[PDB]
Amino acid sequence: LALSLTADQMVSALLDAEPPILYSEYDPTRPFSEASMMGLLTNLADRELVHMINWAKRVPGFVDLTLHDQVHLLESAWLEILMIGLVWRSMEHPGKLLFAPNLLLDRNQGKSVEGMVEIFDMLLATSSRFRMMNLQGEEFVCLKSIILLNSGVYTFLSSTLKSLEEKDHIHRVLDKITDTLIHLMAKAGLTLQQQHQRLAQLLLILSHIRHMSNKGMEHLYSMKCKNVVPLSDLLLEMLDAHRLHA
Amino acid sequence: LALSLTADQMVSALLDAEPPILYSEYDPTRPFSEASMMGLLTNLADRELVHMINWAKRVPGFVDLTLHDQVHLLESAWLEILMIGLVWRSMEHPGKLLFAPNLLLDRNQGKSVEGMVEIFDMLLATSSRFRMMNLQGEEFVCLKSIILLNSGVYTFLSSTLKSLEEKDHIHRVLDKITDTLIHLMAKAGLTLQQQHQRLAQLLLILSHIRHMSNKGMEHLYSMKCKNVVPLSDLLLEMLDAHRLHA
Ligand SMILES: *[C@H](CNCCOc1ccc(/C(=C(/CC)c2ccccc2)c2ccc3[nH]ncc3c2)cc1)CC(=O)N(C)C
Ligand SMILES: *[C@H](CNCCOc1ccc(/C(=C(/CC)c2ccccc2)c2ccc3[nH]ncc3c2)cc1)CC(=O)N(C)C
Repeated sequence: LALSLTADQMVSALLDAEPPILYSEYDPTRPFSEASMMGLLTNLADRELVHMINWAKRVPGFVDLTLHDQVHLLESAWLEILMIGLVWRSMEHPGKLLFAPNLLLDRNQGKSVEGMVEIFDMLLATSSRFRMMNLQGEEFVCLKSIILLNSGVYTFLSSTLKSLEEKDHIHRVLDKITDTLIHLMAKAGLTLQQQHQRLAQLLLILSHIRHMSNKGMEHLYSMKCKNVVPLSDLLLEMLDAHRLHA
Repeated sequence: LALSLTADQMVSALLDAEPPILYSEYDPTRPFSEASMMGLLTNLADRELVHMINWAKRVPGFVDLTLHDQVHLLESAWLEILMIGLVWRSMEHPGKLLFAPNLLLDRNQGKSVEGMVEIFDMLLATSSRFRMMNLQGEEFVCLKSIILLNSGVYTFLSSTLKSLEEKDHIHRVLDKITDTLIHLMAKAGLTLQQQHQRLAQLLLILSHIRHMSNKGMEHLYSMKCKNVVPLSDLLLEMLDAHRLHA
C-alpha cells in the first residue's frame, strides 16, 4: 500500500508518475496576432487534463479512494496543478512563462486577455521564489502531490463513515509526503532547523498557488464555456475507466 | 529586534498582542428578521479592523516594515485574519459560527444572503478540523501571524533594493515563527516526526483559509461598497499614526 512506502520509494513513484511536456498546437508559419491567446491556453489545458488524470492515478494512495472523491480532488485542484507545473517549467526562464516549449510568454504578451497580466505577474513571482529557493525536482513532485490531496480535502460533503475513512487515508498519505520532504532535506545536509524552515516555506507557497488558481477561476467562470458537460462529469469518464485494454 | 527573540519571547509577545472579543451591535429586544445579516457582519468587520491594526503593530517585526508594505500585508490578509479568529472562536461550538458572543449562527441562518451558506460550510469544516487537531491557543497565534506576514509577501510591486530587504526581513520573521511552532510541539512531547507532520497539517489549513477569503472577497466585490475611500487609504490612516498621544 501507499502507507507502507519508504521515502525513497515515494520519491521514485512520484518521479515515475510525471506527465509529458506537451506542445501548444498552432501553425508556426502564421502571424502571432492571428492566434487567440485564450484559445491557445484553453486547448493546452484540455490536453494536459487527460495526462493529469493518468498522473493522479499513479500518485500513491489516490486510486484507493472512491471515484467520487477522486473527482472531487481533481475538480478542486486541476488549476493549481497546472500552475505549479508551469511555475516549475519556468524557473530557468526569468521574466517568462514556459507554457509549452513553443509558447514562452513574457508579461507584455500577458496583456492580450483582460485580467491576465495580473495572473501572469503572480506566476512569474512564484517562479522567481522557487528559483531563489533552489527548488529541487524531488521536492517539486512532493508539492504537486500535496496539492492534489489537500486542495479539496476540507470540502467533502459528508461525515458518513466512508467519508471519514477517506479523509483519514488522505491525511495519512499527506503525512507520508511530509516525511519524504523532510527526508530529502535531511539527505541534502540541511540542519533540522533548516529542514522545518524550508518545509514551511514550501508549504506557504502553496497558499499563493491557491490564490492564483482562485483568481484564474474567477476569470474562467466569468464568460461561459462551450455549454460544457460539467467538469465533474468529464472527470468521472476519464477516471471511471474500464479494464478492457489490460 | 524581532530577529533576536527566543521562542518563549515570541509566544509571549503574540499572546499579549491578541485583540479583544467584540460584540455585534443590535437591539436584542428586536425581531431577528428585522436585522440585515450582511449589515451585522459588515459592521462587526469594520470594528474589528481597527483592533486588527493594533494587533498587527504588536506582531514582532511588522512595524520594522514600511507603511506602504504594512498596508499591502493587511490589505491582502484582513479577511483571512478575520476568518481564522472566527474559526478559533467557534471550535467549541459544533455546527455553529461564533461571530461574536451574541451572534452565534448555524448553517441555516447562513441561507439569508445568497452565496454565503457555502462559505459558512467551509468555515464550520475548518473549525471542526481544528477541533480534531486539538489546536492550542499558542499555535493559533503563530498561525494568525503567519497569515499576516505571508499572505501578501509574493505580490509586492518591486525588486528595488528596499523591497528586497523588506521581503528578506518578512521571511526571516516567518522562519522565527516556524521555529516557535516547532518549539511548542517539542515542548508538548511530540516526536520529531509528529512535529513536522503537525507543522505541515497546520500550514496546509492556511491554504483553505486563503480559499475561503477569496470566495468571500468574490461576493464583496460583486455588489458595490459605500462609495468608499479605498481600503488601502483607510489602512494608511489607521497605520500612519502620529506620536502626539504618547
Ligand atoms: C470556459 C472553459 N475553460 C476551460 C479551461 O480553460 C483554461 C484553463 C487554463 C488556462 C490557463 C491560464 C493561464 C494561467 C489561465 C488564464 C486566464 C484565466 C485562467 C487561467 C492555463 C492553460 C494551460 C496551462 N498549462 N500550465 C498552466 C496552464 C494554465 C486557460 C484557460 C471558461 C471561460 O468562460 N473563459 C472565458 C476562458
Ligand atoms: C462592500 C464593503 N464590504 C466591507 C467589508 O464587509 C464585510 C467584511 C467581512 C464579512 C464577514 C463575512 C462572514 C464570513 C462575509 C460574508 C459574506 C461575504 C464575505 C464575507 C465577516 C465579518 C466579521 C467577521 N468576524 N470574524 C469573521 C468575520 C467575517 C462581511 C462583510 C462589499 C459589498 O459590496 N457587499 C455586497 C457586502
